[PDB]
Amino acid sequence: MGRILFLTTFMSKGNKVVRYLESLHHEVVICQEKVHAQSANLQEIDWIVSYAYGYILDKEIVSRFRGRIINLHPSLLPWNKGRDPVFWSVWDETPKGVTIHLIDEHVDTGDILVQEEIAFADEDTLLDCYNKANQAIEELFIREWENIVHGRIAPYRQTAGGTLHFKADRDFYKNLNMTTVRELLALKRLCAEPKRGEKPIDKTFHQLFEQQVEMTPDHVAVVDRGQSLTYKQLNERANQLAHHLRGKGVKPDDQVAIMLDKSLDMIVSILAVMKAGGAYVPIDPDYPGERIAYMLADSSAAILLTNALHEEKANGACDIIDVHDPDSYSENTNNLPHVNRPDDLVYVMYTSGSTGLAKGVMIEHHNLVNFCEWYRPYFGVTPADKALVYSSFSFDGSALDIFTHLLAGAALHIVPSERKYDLDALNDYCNQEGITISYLPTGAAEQFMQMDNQSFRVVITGGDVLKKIERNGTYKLYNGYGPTECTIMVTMFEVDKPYANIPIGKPIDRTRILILDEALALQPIGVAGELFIVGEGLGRGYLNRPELTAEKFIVHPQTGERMYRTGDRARFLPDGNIEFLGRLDNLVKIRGYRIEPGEIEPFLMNHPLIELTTVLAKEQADGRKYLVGYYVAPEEIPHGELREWLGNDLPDYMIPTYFVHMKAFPLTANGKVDRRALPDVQADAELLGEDYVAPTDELEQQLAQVWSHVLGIPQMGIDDHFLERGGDSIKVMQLIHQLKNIGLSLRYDQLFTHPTIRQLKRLLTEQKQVNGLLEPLRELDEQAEYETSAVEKRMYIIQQQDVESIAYNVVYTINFPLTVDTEQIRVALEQLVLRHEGLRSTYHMRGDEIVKRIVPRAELSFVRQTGEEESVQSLLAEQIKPFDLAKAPLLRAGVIETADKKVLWFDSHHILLDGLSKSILARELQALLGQQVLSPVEKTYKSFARWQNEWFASDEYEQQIAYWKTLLQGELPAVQLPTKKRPPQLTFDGAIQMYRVNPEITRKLKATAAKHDLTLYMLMLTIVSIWLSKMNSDSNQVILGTVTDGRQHPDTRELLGMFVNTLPLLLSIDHEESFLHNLQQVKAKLLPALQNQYVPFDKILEAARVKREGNRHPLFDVMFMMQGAPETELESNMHHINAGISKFDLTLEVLERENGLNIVFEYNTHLFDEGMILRMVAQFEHLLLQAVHGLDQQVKRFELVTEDEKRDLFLRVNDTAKAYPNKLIMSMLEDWAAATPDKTALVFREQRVTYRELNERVNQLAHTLREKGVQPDDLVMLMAERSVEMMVAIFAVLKAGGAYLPIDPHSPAERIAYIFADSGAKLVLAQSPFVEKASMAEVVLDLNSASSYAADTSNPPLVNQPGDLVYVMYTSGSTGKPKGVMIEHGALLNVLHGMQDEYPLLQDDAFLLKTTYIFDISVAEIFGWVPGRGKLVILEPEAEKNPKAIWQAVVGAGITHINFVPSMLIPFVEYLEGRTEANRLRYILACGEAMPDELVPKVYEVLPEVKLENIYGPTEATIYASRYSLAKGSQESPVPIGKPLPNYRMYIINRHGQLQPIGVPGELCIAGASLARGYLNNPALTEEKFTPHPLEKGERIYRTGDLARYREDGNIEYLGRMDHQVKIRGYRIELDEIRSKLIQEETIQDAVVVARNDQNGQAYLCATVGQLRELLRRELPEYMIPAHFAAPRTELEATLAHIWGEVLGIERIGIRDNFFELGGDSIKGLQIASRLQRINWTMVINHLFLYPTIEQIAPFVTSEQVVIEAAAENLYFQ
Ligand SMILES: *P(=O)(=O)O[C]C([C])([C])[C]([O])C(=O)[N][C][C]C(=O)[N][C][C][N]C(=O)[C]([N][C]=O)[C]([C])[C]
Ligand SMILES: *P(=O)(O)OCC(C)(C)[C@@H](O)C(=O)NCCC(=O)NCCNC(=O)CN
Ligand SMILES: [Mn+2]
Repeated sequence: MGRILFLTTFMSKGNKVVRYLESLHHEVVICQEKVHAQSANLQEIDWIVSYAYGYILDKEIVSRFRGRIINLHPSLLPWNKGRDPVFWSVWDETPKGVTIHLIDEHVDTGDILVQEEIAFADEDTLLDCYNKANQAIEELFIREWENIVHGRIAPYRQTAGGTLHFKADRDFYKNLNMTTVRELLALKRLCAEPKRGEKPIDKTFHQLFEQQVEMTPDHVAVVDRGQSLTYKQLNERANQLAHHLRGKGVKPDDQVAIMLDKSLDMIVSILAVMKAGGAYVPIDPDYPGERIAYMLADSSAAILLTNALHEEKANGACDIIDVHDPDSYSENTNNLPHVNRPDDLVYVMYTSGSTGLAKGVMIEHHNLVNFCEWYRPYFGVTPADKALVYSSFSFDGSALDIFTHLLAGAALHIVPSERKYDLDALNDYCNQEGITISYLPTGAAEQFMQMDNQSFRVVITGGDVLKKIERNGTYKLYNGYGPTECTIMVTMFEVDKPYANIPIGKPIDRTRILILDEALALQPIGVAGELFIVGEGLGRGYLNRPELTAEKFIVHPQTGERMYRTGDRARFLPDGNIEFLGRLDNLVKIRGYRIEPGEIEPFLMNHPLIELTTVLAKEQADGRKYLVGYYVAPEEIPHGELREWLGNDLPDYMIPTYFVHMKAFPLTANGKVDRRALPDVQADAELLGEDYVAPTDELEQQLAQVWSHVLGIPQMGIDDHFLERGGDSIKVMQLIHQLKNIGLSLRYDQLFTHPTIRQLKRLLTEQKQVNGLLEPLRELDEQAEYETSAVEKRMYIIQQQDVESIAYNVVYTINFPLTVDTEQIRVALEQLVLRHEGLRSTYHMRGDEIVKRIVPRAELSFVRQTGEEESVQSLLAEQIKPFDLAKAPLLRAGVIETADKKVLWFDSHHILLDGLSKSILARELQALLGQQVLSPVEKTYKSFARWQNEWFASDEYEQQIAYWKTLLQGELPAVQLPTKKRPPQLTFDGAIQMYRVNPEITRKLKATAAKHDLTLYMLMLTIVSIWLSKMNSDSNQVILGTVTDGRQHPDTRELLGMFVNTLPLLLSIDHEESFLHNLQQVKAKLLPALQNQYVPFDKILEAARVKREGNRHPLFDVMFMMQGAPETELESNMHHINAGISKFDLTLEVLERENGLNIVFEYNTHLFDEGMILRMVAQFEHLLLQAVHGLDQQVKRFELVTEDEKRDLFLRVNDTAKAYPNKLIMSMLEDWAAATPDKTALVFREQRVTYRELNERVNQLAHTLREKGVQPDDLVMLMAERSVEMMVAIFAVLKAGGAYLPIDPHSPAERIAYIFADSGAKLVLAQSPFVEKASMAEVVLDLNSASSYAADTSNPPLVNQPGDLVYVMYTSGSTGKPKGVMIEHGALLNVLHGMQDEYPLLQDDAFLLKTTYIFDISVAEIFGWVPGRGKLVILEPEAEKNPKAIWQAVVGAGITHINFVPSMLIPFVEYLEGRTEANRLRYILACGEAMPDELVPKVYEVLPEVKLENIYGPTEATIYASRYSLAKGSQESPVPIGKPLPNYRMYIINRHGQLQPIGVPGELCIAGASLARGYLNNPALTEEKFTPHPLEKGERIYRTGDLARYREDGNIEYLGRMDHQVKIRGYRIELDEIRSKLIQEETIQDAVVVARNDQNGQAYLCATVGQLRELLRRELPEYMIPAHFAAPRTELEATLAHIWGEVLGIERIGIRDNFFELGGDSIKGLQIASRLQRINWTMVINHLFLYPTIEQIAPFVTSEQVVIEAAAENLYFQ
């Protein structure tokens, strides 16, 4: 051992590594600060271990301790060196691992000592990756430190490569810590920089225009009125005016104004200014003369291009150049010399309508060129197109209208104001001129979609929010987005389908869009933020407004990129598109809620009568705002109709107050909807709506005020619906309590039946005011010890089973900015300690009574630590330590400070912190952190315990206990979730998965619930119940637990304590009824339970007398909780932490956050894994969406499996197609014989038959059979034992044309007569001893008489097609008389070809004929040698029962393929153990029954080099269907039947015909090529069993009647027949599991495991009885025990027997009696241990679950050694 200097800056001081070093007995000196070269911490040090050291060691230290400085870097070096390594391992897609290396004089460039490869998942968050990485580096240390310190590890140098990263290189990706890996990479692809851009723009516009004028000189360029201009005519006239302009003084970047109207001269003037060198400044001639003067002066334009009509509007302010004066045009018609550069200004357009007078946005040439060069190839603009110059030339819409199409050879058509506003006449012009492409603003576009157009192929829109996609035309609709500051548009979207929010699209050429937060950091995909524009569209800025330009055009502080601040909110969608979410300022507050009014219009337009809609948010002088819904419809729509229409998907405040009908929306002069021309509502006054009905009496007013107080709404109406206007379950109780003060008693259920004030009055009008309904909580007087509540006693008892358990520790974190004072937070928390007695309460035990003791003051543990992002979790994990309930405060806190945040953490116990208590702690801490004063508390928890303990003596309490005792009487339901194998003892290890319901779906969920008089909890509980039922094999009843607030007295809603109560919920799902029906059923069962919600759970269990198993939890195993929305802002930024704990098998908590729902899936990791839960989360989402849209659909019609799961099943199971030769088997033999005539084909006894000899004898009997009247699909029955004649018969039947029907010769005549009839067959090819056995049925031949053969040895002609019958195998199945399965040739061929592909029988191979030919397996032996041209060794009759003989055949005949039904393989392997003969055997193909798991090793030990295979298949799928290859080193838990064969498909379906997902059981169904034609002469049965199904798209499926389940591997597991299913108390019983467990003991070799119906037709499993139960007590659950198959020895056991008999109540207790079998509860163990402690016998309550008997726990209860003598025994006074 030696001294180690542990260097850590961001990790803990007592990490797992330091402790492992201290266990190996090292002295670990820990230094967290910078060490100096000659410090004391450096003396007498033998090793230096570093872990997250945030300093650099001096070069002397590195050299002085060279080879002795070890670092722990959580990265696979050389990759991701430096800082934040795990994140950069994911973002840069580098290899993943951990490295223990040596420290040099640089950053992580040392010789690697040991290195492991970690693996991160796609569904893992970055935080999960941090945790996984930190563990690996700590385990790698524990695993290799001894090899390192002892020099057993040779350092190898770092390989070439790697990345190096520094601190603050991550400041842009800070909001991405809770994002999954695949999502992180998706954002990277979607937002990263490409490859140094495309190509730089090296051209101006006039340059490219002059190149197009040379390409299409004589094409029409512009068309105004009836006259036209060609490209060359336009170019030359512009060139003429440009020579005039340039000579007049136009220089680059100069601003020349144009005040012309839409004409041919406007296009000439625009190109003239450009060719001269300037930028055109469009001034609309109709603008106010002041606006005109402003632009001219702001633009500092010396030259104005106008005419004589608009001349005087300049007031002599510029050099007027008349565009009609000929002297203004020169004689030079040639292209001017170029004086411009791509960075030169091209135009300046003024934008206004808001703050400021008007700002001049300046655009450059490279900006426009980049747009025009993207426009042409994107829309396929050709010289054949015609475009419309629609927008005013003062708006960038005209830039698109003019410049984009000019660069493509198209023709511009000028639009006079005569048609710009008559859009019927515009459609005329377009249709009669062939206008193919144009840009129409949103409002004008939505009013052009009604016109009937045939000319347009592409119509682009944008400007406002597009809602309408239905149009009377054949043109494509495109939606664009872009500010004027960038060029025209930056994103485009093709509207392909209806959308609620039509995306604005994807960025264009050389343009990138980022969604950033307030700190200018990258938001994750789907998270909203401000849109930022990067690329070649961004212009210079604003004219003479440098402040606003620096404000909106910012260079990013981190990415170093110029970006434009849009001020618009948007989010990226997963497809790569962006969607506009509104302006970051245009949110109004309604009823106290900030909303976007544009989120309402889409729902209103979905009304079948509304075509156009617009929602405005006007206000009154009082200040409050109201929403007005303007709509265009054929006629007016009733107000209540629009209110109801929106009530299906929207909340009350998002429903507009008033609606206004319009015939046509007024449009501004630029194609937008004139919002300020929309009629203002007359009744703005104060009209609380047309729905407002004022209270008409004193009670309606009294109720309306109480409703106002509880709901927060002013002036309620007598028709307002409680649940529709914010009503919650908590608010219902608040209404009830506020009514008790009035004197009126209302029941919880009566509110849901009277949800308006109108109805409530009728309920309460006859009541009389009764005083005393609400009695104050009496403040207890001072005592030494106080009373504890029922929950506090429970929680105490829980923490006593494992005194070191953290399963009920409550850990929350809040991330504060670094500007918060850490000590201020601690001071506030120390104020919260004295403010609440719970934070100073301790719990002790007085005899057998748990009591509370209040302490006047307690000191808080406030640990300050420094850490990094990838270490915060690790630091916090080492701080969750067990709590001693006798010590206060029961809360520990601390602040972890990083370089970007201060993370406050606090850890409490459930005994004090519950749901509401957390919300009060939030609000109070937030108020204290704001230095706000708090009114001192008024009540205390210790008083509520007194009141409630007295209520337990009331009559109401007994009334409620009786409810639960009858509710949970009788056999309760059993919810068998598709879990992993349940561990014997209960485990609490867990993880969490999270599912987010978006705000849109959340809104539809709540609106749906309120509309049908339900709460969101009721609606969620129903979906959860259906979800559980569909996993419990579509059970009709389900059971689960829930949690209530538990605040009985209304005075306890401000206290800090444990109030919540756990309730058992027994609900029912009717799959034959609708979702709406089931919703009411759940409520009809929830409300009675909430009426008896104040009985403690332990008493409910006792009233129900619930049996205690060990694999499951008491009454339920799945828990569903729900929390409301956060009350404060601190509560919304609190984060609950799971320490890897799952109190139940599965817990679902719904949390309302961010206007959506965060659903947590806490699960036991021993029962579910990462993949399983992910499947269940997607199934819940699938059911939720199906339900919220299928309110009236039957629940059976909701499918649990998902489409992704269906595709996954297909590949892993049912992708089995293979092309197989259609040559029949009877031909194959005759072909083989012709080529190998003298090769061995059959071997019987010691005689051999060759292919030629076989074939020839076959041919003879065939020629005989042919003239006997044998044609295709004829049946001739066989009566023969194993011989060569049976083989000749079969093949001859097939050559003649018929099908062969094997009948056992030794079958009773009763049977034969049956098949003789059912088949209706005539020929009976029988052997000599059985010719008369046919009783001369019809024509009976003799296979042994040569008369029944013929002379012709030539191959009979082919007379069969691949669809003809080849054989008919009767079934004689259970509960049935023999039925004839008809198998065709191509069916048999497929199995033979597929089995050969798997187990090929080649020429040098052989099969053994040992299966009786009345079983289909024999067919695989009869024909399995033909494909590969092998041979068949016919075993002697009745030798299948002699393993001696079977073995001999394998040895002497070199057999490779053999079939063995299980139970006949065991006698075979019991013979081969004491044997050593050589073998050629290759495959043991097993089928017929389930393979015992013990058989697999038994086989591979007597026959190594063999390949054991388990194969399954019903007779109706020819022979086989699925197979599973077993391996030597394997221990399959049920031994699966496997995956289907080639061209086979297997489906597991439920009782309603739906594909079951993995784990969920159902009926196995076969489909594919090798299916039976049907049952012979039983078309009834053929219809019930061979049914068409949508899975096979009308093709048939065979219902096997076998229960089966899919496996994560994909292999199907056999679960038995659907009938003959054994269930104890609703749980399925697998008799093999109990047999397997009853066999591994040497004493037992014979294991009988079966069920007997007993007493009232009830069933019970039958097979040392209590010892046998003990052997099965472990491993097996108490529903799987066979119902049918006093001696204390030391003082301790006598003492234990006495104490047990008192607590358990069993007068007679034995040392071998099971605690839980005698009534052992968790309550009992505490009593037993406490009575033992009082007599100095220390016993652990946990031990009672591991050692449940007296003698088993006897050596574990220790004595408390007492000291009898004192230090002072004799005293002498002096
Ligand atoms: P209605 O809306 O149909 O009401 C149904 C309920 C859910 C029964 C309602 O009445 C109710 O009681 N809501 C509050 C229940 C509650 O307290 N939920 C949170 C419970 N969880 C905890 O107390 C702990 N862990 C996580 O929350 C705690 C340590 C924070
Ligand atoms: P014992 O074998 O441990 O069981 C008997 C008890 C009644 C003591 C035990 O089952 C019990 O306490 N059940 C109720 C506790 C419970 O289900 N949840 C705890 C309450 N807190 C939460 O559920 C999380 N918010
Ligand atoms: Mn490092």
